[PDB]
Amino acid sequence: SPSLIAKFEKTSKSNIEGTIKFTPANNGTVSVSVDLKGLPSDIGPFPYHVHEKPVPASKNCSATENHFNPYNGTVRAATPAAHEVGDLAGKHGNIMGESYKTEYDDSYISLNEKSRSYIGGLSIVIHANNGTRLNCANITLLDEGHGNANTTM
Repeated sequence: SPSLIAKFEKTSKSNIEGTIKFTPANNGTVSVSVDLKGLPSDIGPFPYHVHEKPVPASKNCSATENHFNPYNGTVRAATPAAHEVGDLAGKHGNIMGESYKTEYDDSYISLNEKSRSYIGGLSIVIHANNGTRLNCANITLLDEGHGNANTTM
């Protein structure tokens, strides 16, 4: 299953830029690497989630609809597995600060296209602490080249 990436860009709407990368890991989990700057810290900390629809060409973060929650889960929970699949921040911590870099494994999202919990083609939205949507990015393929006879450049 191929690696994915969400690339955040700076616009008049938001100074948030950087990447969230998804790579398949050892324990049948997905390794998530967050590298962001330009955050408006004073209205944080910043919840972030996989949302159910793509970011349209307009860059309207509202158009991504709700959290990707195919397995009906809870907002706050005792165990990470009880959180919504797309609820990255709930399981792993909100983004904090003006710059934020972190790495963790998520056991719930999937890189396998044939999987229900597949997050390819969806979106990530970063929210202010009050829920306001600040910036968003589509989750797209990282590597250019695939197949068992191919290499990637």
